[PDB]
Amino acid sequence: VGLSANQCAVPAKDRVDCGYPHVTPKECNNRGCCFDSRIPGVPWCFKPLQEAE
Ligand SMILES: CC(=O)N[C@H]1[C@@H](O[C@@H]2[C@H](O)[C@@H](O)[C@H](O)O[C@@H]2CO)O[C@H](CO)[C@@H](O)[C@@H]1O
Repeated sequence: VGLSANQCAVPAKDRVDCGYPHVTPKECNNRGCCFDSRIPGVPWCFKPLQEAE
């Protein structure tokens, strides 16, 4: 698995959108991003935490 659980534990308020409305989980995965639909009204597809570039 590429992204770890800890990389995707991003508080809702800090999430940076990596997708767009109605983006699918697979599209999100294919961008190297985190998917979470549990919390409404915040990005469901968001950038992971990782070491900086
Ligand atoms: C209000 C908000 O931040 N919306 C996000 C979020 O949208 C989800 C989903 O993709 C939509 O189809 C649905 O209608 O609303 C969801 C949120 O409740 O996530 C997407 C993807 O990250 C963002 O582009 C939206 O801006």
